[PDB]
Amino acid sequence: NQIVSGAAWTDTAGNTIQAHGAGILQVGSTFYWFGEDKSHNSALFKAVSCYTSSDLVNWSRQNDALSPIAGTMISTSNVVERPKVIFNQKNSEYVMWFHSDSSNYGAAMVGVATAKTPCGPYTYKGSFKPLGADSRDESIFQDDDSAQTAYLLYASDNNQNFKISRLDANYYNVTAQVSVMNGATLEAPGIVKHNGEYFLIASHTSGWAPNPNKWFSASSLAGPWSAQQDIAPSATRTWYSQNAFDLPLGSNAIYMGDRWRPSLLGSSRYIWYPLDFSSGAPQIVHADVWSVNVQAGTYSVASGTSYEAENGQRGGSSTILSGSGFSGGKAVGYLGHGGTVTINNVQSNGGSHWVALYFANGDSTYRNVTVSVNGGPSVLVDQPDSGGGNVVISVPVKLNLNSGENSITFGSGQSNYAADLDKIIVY
Ligand SMILES: *[C@@H]1O[C@H](CO)[C@@H](O[C@@H]2O[C@H](CO)[C@@H](O)[C@H](O)[C@H]2NC(C)=O)[C@H](O)[C@H]1NC(C)=O
Ligand SMILES: *[C@@H]1O[C@H](CO)[C@@H](O)[C@H](O)[C@H]1NC(C)=O
Ligand SMILES: *[C@@H]1O[C@H](CO)[C@@H](O)[C@H](O)[C@H]1NC(C)=O
Ligand SMILES: OC[C@H]1O[C@@H](O)[C@H](O)[C@@H](O)[C@H]1O
Ligand SMILES: OC[C@H]1O[C@H](O)[C@H](O)[C@@H](O)[C@H]1O
Ligand SMILES: [Ca+2]
Repeated sequence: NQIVSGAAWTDTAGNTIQAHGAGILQVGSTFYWFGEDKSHNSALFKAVSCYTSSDLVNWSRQNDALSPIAGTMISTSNVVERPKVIFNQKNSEYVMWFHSDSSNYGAAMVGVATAKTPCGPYTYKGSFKPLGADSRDESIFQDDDSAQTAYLLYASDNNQNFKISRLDANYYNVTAQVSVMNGATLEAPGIVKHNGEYFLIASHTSGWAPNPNKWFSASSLAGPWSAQQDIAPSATRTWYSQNAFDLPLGSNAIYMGDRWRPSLLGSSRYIWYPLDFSSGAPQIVHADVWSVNVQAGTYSVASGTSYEAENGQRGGSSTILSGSGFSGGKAVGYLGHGGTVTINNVQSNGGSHWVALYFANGDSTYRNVTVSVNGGPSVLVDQPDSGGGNVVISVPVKLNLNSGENSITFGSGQSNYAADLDKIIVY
């Protein structure tokens, strides 16, 4: 089973996974994924969900880890974001931290809850401002010293100043500032310790819109920290995502991000990629389809076959576009609204296959494209805004192919313009 960024992910019961703003905890060889339940299409608090898996693909929904409490700061009128859980060895206790806020983000607190088992349910113990100052986007990092010292990483002072501060021995309170990046406008933080060095991954502040996420490193959490560098090509806006959790994996890591859909928040998707450290620093591997070997601490990227859209057969009013951002320097434009392209001679062993559509969409809103395989009934594929007419991203579609040769037609029947199609990759 494969990790396929941007698809609609469902749990073992077949229900949409609702765990945005991910926090991960490993117990044994089980991964616990905590997140925000947005099934109600709202930024206000419904639950902190809890899912488990052995392989980072096949997730079983457990009891919710945190439920709202009326008349408190975790009421259903309030905001609970970006939950994180670490285990406290001294107390044999799981401690959850989260961003605790009002609906207009004017309160800027953390909240804390505890449990004796990983999915809890957890008992909320209150919300507070760390050292009396704002905390909005946050994460928690647990170091590998004998004391397992933990730290809050947080956007402070109306998001302008990024802070790292040490937690007490219970992981209940922030008690000393460790470093601050004044004017850094960083949010969505996480830290992975790799080769003895601390690596901070963070986004800048653009609300729900994605932006180029950055890495910084230091030999001490007190700094000095290096200046920001990109984890992905800047035009792609972190391949249309925002950092949520950075999970170590052998000699590398896994980038776990959210693709926020602010007009329909429960349909926000999950963008998980290998975070390769072979250059000495974290770089996203743009892997449409990949898997993890947990015991070996490795990842494997699926190989596919590319087909350029411009080499297909156009029908109707579609055109050939030229641009440096496209594979082959070309793409097919004016798709939909009477224009089609058919990609022929797609060889396959048949059955269900992931097919990545590489496209550009310069609008600020989603487009979509109809897809028919071998003349079968049409499906509709969402095409998010890509960041520019010359900026290509990819979305996955799990198509049923025939054993042998296949033809795939794009854009038939739809009155709206689809995105511009650069190529497809058949896995
Ligand atoms: C497929 O994409 C089209 C746009 O290419 C969507 O049509 C837009 O729908 C919104 C409503 O969310 C309207 O406000 C816009 O005026 C429409 N734009 C155009 C150009 O028609 C359509 O909703 C998408 N289909 C699905 C199922 O999401
Ligand atoms: C998915 O997880 C469930 C629960 O542990 C397990 O019973 C099932 O076999 C898993 N599916 C696959 C394909 O391994
Ligand atoms: C948390 O630590 C700060 C800094 O020492 C202190 O001012 C505050 O009173 C502490 N909070 C609690 C609940 O002990
Ligand atoms: O207005 C519709 C047009 O939008 C452009 O962004 C696109 O490059 C064209 O191929 C066509 O779809
Ligand atoms: O404010 C809306 C939204 O803004 C950013 O995307 C933050 O990283 C999210 O956690 C959320 O707070
Ligand atoms: Ca192309």
